[PDB]
Amino acid sequence: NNYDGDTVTFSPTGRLFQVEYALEAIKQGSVTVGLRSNTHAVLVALKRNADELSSYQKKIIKCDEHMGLSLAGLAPDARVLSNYLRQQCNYSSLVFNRKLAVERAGHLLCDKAQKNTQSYGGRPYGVGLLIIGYDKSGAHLLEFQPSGNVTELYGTAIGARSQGAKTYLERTLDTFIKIDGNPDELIKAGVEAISQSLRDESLTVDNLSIAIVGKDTPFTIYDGEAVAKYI
Amino acid sequence: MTDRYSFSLTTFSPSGKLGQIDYALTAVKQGVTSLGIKATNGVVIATEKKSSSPLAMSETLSKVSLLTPDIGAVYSGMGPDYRVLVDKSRKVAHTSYKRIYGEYPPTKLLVSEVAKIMQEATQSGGVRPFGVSLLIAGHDEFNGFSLYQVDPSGSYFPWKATAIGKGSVAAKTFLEKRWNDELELEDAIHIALLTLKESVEGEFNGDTIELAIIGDENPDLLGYTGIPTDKGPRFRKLTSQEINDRLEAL
Amino acid sequence: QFNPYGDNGGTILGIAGEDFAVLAGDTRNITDYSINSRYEPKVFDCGDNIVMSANGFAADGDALVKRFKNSVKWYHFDHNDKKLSINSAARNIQHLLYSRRFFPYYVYNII
Amino acid sequence: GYDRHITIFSPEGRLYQVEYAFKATNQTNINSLAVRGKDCTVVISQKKVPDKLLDPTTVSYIFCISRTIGMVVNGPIPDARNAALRAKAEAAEFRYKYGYDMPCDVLAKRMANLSQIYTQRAYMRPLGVILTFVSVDEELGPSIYKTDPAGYYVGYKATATGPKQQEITTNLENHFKKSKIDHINEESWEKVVEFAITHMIDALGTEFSKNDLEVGVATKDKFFTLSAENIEERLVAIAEQ
Amino acid sequence: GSRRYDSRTTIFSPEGRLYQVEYALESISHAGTAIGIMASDGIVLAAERKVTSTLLEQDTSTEKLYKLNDKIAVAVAGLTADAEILINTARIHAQNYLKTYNEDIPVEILVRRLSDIKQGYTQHGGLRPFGVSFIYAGYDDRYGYQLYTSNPSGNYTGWKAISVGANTSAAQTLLQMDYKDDMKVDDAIELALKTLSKTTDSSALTYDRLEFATIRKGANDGEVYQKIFKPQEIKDILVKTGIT
Amino acid sequence: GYDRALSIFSPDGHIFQVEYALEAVKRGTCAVGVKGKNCVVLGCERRSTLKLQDTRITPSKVSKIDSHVVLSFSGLNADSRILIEKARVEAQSHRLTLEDPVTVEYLTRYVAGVQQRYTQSGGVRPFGVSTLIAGFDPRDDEPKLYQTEPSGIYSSWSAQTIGRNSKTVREFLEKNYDRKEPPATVEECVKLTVRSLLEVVQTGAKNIEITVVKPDSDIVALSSEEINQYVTQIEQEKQE
Amino acid sequence: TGYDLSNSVFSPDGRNFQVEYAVKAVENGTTSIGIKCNDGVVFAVEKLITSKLLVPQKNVKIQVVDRHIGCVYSGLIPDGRHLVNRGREEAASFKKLYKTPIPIPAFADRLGQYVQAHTLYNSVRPFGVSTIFGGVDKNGAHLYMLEPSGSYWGYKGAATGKGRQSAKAELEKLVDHHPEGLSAREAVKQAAKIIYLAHEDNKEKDFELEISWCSLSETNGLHKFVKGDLLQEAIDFAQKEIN
Amino acid sequence: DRGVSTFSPEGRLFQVEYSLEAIKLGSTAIGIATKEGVVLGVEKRATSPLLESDSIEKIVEIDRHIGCAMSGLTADARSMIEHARTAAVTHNLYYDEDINVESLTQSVCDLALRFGELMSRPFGVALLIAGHDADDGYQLFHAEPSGTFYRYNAKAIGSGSEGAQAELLNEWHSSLTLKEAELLVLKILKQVMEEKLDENNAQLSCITKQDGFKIYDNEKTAELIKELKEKEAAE
Amino acid sequence: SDPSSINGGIVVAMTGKDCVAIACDLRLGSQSLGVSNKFEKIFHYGHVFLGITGLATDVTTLNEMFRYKTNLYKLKEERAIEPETFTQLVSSSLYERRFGPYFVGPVVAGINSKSGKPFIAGFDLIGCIDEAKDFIVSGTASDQLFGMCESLYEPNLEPEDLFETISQALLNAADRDALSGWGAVVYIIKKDEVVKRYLKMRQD
Ligand SMILES: [Cl-]
Ligand SMILES: [Mg+2]
Ligand SMILES: [Mg+2]
Ligand SMILES: [Mg+2]
Ligand SMILES: [Mg+2]
Repeated sequence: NNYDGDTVTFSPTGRLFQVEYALEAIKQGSVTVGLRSNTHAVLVALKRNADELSSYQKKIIKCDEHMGLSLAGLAPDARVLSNYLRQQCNYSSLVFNRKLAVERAGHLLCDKAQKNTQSYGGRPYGVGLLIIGYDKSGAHLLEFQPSGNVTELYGTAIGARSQGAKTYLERTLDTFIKIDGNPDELIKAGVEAISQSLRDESLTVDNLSIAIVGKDTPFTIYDGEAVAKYI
Repeated sequence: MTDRYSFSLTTFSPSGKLGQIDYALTAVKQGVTSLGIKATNGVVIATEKKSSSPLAMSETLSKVSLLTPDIGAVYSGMGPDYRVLVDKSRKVAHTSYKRIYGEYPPTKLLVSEVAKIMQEATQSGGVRPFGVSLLIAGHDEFNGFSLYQVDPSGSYFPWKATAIGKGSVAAKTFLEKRWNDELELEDAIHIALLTLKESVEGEFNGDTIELAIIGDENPDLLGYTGIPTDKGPRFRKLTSQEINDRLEAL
Repeated sequence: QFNPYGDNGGTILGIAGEDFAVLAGDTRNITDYSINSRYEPKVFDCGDNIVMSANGFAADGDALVKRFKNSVKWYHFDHNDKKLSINSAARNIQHLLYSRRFFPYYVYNII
Repeated sequence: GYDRHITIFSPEGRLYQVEYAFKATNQTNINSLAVRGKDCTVVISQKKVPDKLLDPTTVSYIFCISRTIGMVVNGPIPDARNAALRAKAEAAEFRYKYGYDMPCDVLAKRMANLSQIYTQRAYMRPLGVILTFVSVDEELGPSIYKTDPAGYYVGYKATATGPKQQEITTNLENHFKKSKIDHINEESWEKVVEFAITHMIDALGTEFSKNDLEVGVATKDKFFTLSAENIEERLVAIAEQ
Repeated sequence: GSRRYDSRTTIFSPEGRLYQVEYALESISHAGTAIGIMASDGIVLAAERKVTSTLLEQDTSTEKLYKLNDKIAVAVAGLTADAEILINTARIHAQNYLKTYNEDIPVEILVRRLSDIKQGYTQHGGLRPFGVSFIYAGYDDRYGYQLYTSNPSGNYTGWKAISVGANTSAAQTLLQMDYKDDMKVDDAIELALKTLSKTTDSSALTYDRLEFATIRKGANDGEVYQKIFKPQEIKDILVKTGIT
Repeated sequence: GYDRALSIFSPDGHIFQVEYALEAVKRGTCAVGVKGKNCVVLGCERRSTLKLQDTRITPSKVSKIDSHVVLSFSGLNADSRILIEKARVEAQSHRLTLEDPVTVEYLTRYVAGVQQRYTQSGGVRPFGVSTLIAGFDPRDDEPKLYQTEPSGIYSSWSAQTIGRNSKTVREFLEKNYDRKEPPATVEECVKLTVRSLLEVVQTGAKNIEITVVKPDSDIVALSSEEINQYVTQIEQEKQE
Repeated sequence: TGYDLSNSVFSPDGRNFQVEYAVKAVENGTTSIGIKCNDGVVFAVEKLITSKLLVPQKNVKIQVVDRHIGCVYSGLIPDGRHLVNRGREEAASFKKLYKTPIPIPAFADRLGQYVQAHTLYNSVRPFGVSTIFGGVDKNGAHLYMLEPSGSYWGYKGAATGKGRQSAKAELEKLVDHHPEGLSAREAVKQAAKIIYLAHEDNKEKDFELEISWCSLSETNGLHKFVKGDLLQEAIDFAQKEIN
Repeated sequence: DRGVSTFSPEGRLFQVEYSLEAIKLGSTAIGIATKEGVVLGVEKRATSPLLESDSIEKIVEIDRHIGCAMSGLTADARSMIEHARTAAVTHNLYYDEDINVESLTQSVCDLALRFGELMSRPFGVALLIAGHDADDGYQLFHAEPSGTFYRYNAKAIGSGSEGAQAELLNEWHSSLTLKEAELLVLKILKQVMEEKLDENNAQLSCITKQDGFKIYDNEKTAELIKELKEKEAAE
Repeated sequence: SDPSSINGGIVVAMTGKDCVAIACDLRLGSQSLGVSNKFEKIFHYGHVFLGITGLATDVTTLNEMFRYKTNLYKLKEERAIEPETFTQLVSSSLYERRFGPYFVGPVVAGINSKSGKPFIAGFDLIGCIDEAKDFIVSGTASDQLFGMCESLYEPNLEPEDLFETISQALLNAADRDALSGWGAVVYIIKKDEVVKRYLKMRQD
């Protein structure tokens, strides 16, 4: 009300409204799902178009051979944060000959987003990210909020109508975690999960976007007729 | 962090008034009375030592300050603002003059430098004006004795005699009747003490009054002998006893 | 006085065929009259069907190759996984080398 | 009404942010007192540990700025420590640059000038503290100099600070009106501390245990604080006469 | 943050005016009247000190008329402290030009730059403008005798006769009436004082309430002399013209 | 440094500071530009509220940027000096680096770019100035006339006016200026420029300034008497 | 009014309302505690299980500074991480220059000054965390708690977050019933109990217990997490006490 | 007042949304992508008949294989075009090749959100970036001041955009020829324009693999207008 | 190579009874080559006279600099600068270039307008003041000038006698120096009149 003019101002109840408004931009964004087993980690994203003549906005970005994310909200902010991750992953390789741990990647994103919430002039990031990766401690899935909060999960979903997919994964928890050494079945579970967030529209060939990473699987994105198999 | 107040805090209002300067002058009005009188062979500056507590040692707080050996200063308004101005005035006398010309600046030019500092606080970013009016008395070879007033705006005027602060309107009237161009220094000190008594409520003695002069050279206060051309400072602060002696012949 | 350069010896050879290309190089690494290693790889697979070798001062050679491999990585990120052609790689390498015109990479490079 | 938010003049020629900083001074609800002996300067302050979970040894508003200078603060602890750290840095820098120990009054002036800047520059807020510096100066002898948020400072024969400063001030005023001297005519610092505690008891009207007080003593070439057991010995001597 | 307290000194009004420049001009309209009159054989600068006191030391006082170099002088109307900042810049400037080209600075070039400095404060920096209006009186070998004025907007114009400060409307009418092109310095001196005497808010125009100056080729042979009038000399010229 | 964003968008998609800068131009004295077959003429209004002025030394309204290009303006006078100085520096910088004088189109593009930069830079306000830039390119006999404005947009004109009562003189030019057959001579071009100003000016005495620019750096300013002869001939034909 | 709209502005009370609003964010957060024992310190924290999808034992909240200091906080988690990053820089520069690891009181002031600095300007926001921290140095064990205002004191026991009152009451009992002191292994057990008892204020969602400790005897004066059997032993002790 | 980079309660940047309103006031620009090339056309919209319309430059070359049309505050586009041209040529310097249309568009859109308290406000102009490369063929992009860019088969921006976009919805198909696309842009421009469409107040352009980016002459466009009138009168 | 001896030249100043004299040669050269016989090395700022020897570009530069500074001094102080004060200004200005100095040998000469006391002073290239009662010398024939001045000079000389002494000191020193000569000028200075005389000397 009077305390939402900038990010440097707490409200009387201890809330940061500019951060909460940035969080709102994520809810307006298209749905995306993340889930993993012990061997693989999968991202599934519902891409959005402007109209029938337009293309479907890309949701998934590759950060390294072993790591990448999906976005929901302001796409340019995802480009900035993913570029930062690319540089950090790359610094780890060039200097330490070491693949960046997914947990440490989350800690870096948290700290980058936080600086924007405590300083005058700047603004919070207006995007939510789902980071997947495979490192020395196996498969990982992270959820990033622009408040700074980063959370390691078995599965999750963000964006519009994401509560439906999140409930499904909460039921299926015991099943999909056991899908080891079977990438196609793990993707099936992800496609079935994101389907719980759909209304009116359904998953078409240029609508669906899938990405996977695992034990002997580099981070690869599937679009177009490559995902027709899963429709 | 960073100082993000890079804009002026003093601005023109629709009527053409610079509000912060006017308000600074109001702060000067509330301040304790101080005055200055110019004689033929000297200048006198005086003020009341308004002690905040009787436990406080009022000798440690100096309202009248030496700027150069031949220039002194007194104020009315906010004391802390005055203290920092004296520190800057002393330094600028060296950096912008003595280190260049090998001699102390004349009164008018030191006043000009102090005025510049106060003007900048009236236009620069993220600052308020100084809440003081200064009276600067001094002597130099080519201009002789002089007395200047400096206001929060940075404007300065030369005076034969004047007063600033609490009872300045009454004090200036009193000085107009008594002042003439044939006054000796002792006569000016006498008039200064008479004028100052009217604005003081409580005790009126050498311990509650601060008074200094710009007069003859004081070789006894120089600290060394051997150089004929160096004859000592013309600025001298009168002692508590020296004031009381002149209060008996009052 | 500190000499920032050195000579690690070695020799490299590139021959182009009609539908193939070879890049050969000995595996010996030396300083003065001493042998450091009898097997220290000098020719590298840099990605996109490009092989590279920077011969002369090994520390500068390793740095250049490391930077070019990095340049290939970022070419994929920035241009939609497009394949870096050999002629484009050559031009990119020129700019890597000339960026130290006044403190050169002491290497002779072949791709 | 933004003239009350930053340090600019109000129409009355007042700085409200400076006045409100003076009010923050009493937020701790602690009273301090400082007096001068022949060879020493004593400072005492009330100590209040309300929570049982607190480590009482770490609860303190008296600081050792240098070997010779001690400082007691009236105000919130964060601002108090801010001022303390700065004073320590200034005292150390002074010695390095000018080759002798920083005098108590010179440090007070320096800290007062820093406080003045906060009353003039808009981006910096005043510290809500009153700083009482004490030492036995090698030139001026026993010394008490006090600084406030306005940038004002002055030397003192004795002084008091806190919510009940006036009651303590008048009590001290009346004593020096009798003795007609600028100090406590006493040889040992132990008896000067006893004087300080006694006159605080009389002024405030409260009895003190060993854990209710906090004492700082300045002698030639060193300033030190008393332990609880040192204060207990002091309280015993007062009760036995 | 700090944005809350920013007055925004360098913005347009909906009508396309600069708020602070207009308000600075309002300030200047309360300042003591200053008049400049250009003749064929010289220039006159006359100005009124504001409600003085008997205890003011007049002979060592200077609030209106300032010397920029040997050939150029200025009359001030507005904040004196602001004017002195600009005056010192202008002085340094005339010396920079002299050091570079080994010739005295042309009047217009000096005026243009002070006016450019004033302009800068209206377009960038977020600072208040200088509450000062100048009348420049000067001579050079290109255009001869010249009168200019500048105001807080940073705009400057040339004049045969001009007034700034208080009662300029009334003063400009009186000057426009009695001024002629073939006029001489002695006549211009009389016009300047007569105009002040009629436009003044004071009861009577006296020597102690005036600052006066001339720039004359009335110097021995082809050269120019600046005369800042002393209190006694202002008293004499008031009697000569028949005002006191 | 002062970084405040003064020129910003409003809910209806307007930048008010840029639009208020146009209001300053509307207040400014009228300026007109007309290009003939082999010349361009720049006319300017001088408000007669200011008499006792020294016309020798008063800043002229038309400014030479180089020997072959001129610039007139309407709006804030002080602001115009900054643009003119920058334009003059760029003109010499272009000669110094490329060994050719600027084209009229290039110089206009530079000035317009400066104006635009001041509409999306922190801590600065837009120039309250619109300019008419005229001249002939090096080794070219085609007349050039461009206009700029605070927003930074620029365009070429057969004839154009800016400043106060520009709406009226533009109305006059739209019906009187023929594109198929423009003013063939200098006389016809000047006459049409004076006629257009006489719709607005008031008196045809010292209120009208005229500057003729011809090919190959041939620029001259007309005097009071020369202009007064045009004013005389126009009104004598009008009495019919 | 308007005094609460900008940081570093004194109200007519002499208060900084923005700092007081930051405290509300701390009070909104999960419960965290600290217990000072005979030769060290124990830290414990309540981690709310928002969903089954949270991976157990992965989202670690307690942070180490240097090798001998432990830090835990309640409120805005990112603000706490920022504060610890600074703490690590402060600890690194101290050790770089002075060789010895940073003493706890020295470290406490480094954070205190930094947090206090964020109450001096309107261009920055105060920290939305209360931080409990401490460890073992040359002078023994130290426990501290640091508020948004920059205020900090030494503690025998400390608690902050939504269940701070419940925790404080439990800590006060331990201080009374153990004047001679509490052992390190006892403190771990008690820490578990107090978090479980403090969970009644966040009883809607179930939670995960996380404990760490520094002890001269048990951990050689180094900060370590309580894991495996010792953690389960503490959970069993805690579960037995609530029933 | 309020921050320049402030979010609204709905989760949108106020300034970005306000700049979109300025673009709606701009003159119409239309782009149509085919397998034979991409066509770009604009409404010139001269404010007066004395304004020489050929100086109105709302269609612009970025490289030989990339063109650009603009709508909104056209003065803001100049620095974007300058950056685009520099990016295109710089990539040719570093990599000895033409730059991808998508990569060029991405480079332009990176400037968009570089505003705060960098430039003081977002751009008040939208761009239609059309081009060709070997990888993805003929492409048409719509670059906004939000930093977002969408690829389009056909797109209209400016004052008559939603009316034109609905028309492009029905008319576009994957087998359109270049000549058909030229007439289609002229048809839709004529429909949404206030004044009557002719060769002087409207401008066509295209980008082909063979000839590259070309702005059409007024004589060439005039014939396409005359060809349009006859084919509409044919039924 | 040596900057102080590329252009050549000399300056000498003397005190007398209620008067001072300052003189200089007129040569400007490029080592062996004589370029100008009209390069005067003595300047004045009001009633204070300054002679400068050494590198000609620095001589010209310093003159323009002290003209600059003295004109501002006068505007602010409302009076002409005095020799004692000017001497300090010269020293200040030279020492501010301590590690990139002007290659010059300045000489101040003048009479205090208030006290009436004759004053001369010399400096090294970086500001060290040599305030002498008798005479000051500077230039490429400084050794020669020291010999002539030290033997010919006697105190309390009258203006017309002082003229002959300083002229003979200059002329005979210049004729034993390859890099000095080609004309000479002598200024005779009194409290309110100054005479300038060009001397006739050999032109080789
Ligand atoms: Cl200080
Ligand atoms: Mg001031
Ligand atoms: Mg402040
Ligand atoms: Mg010779
Ligand atoms: Mg010879």
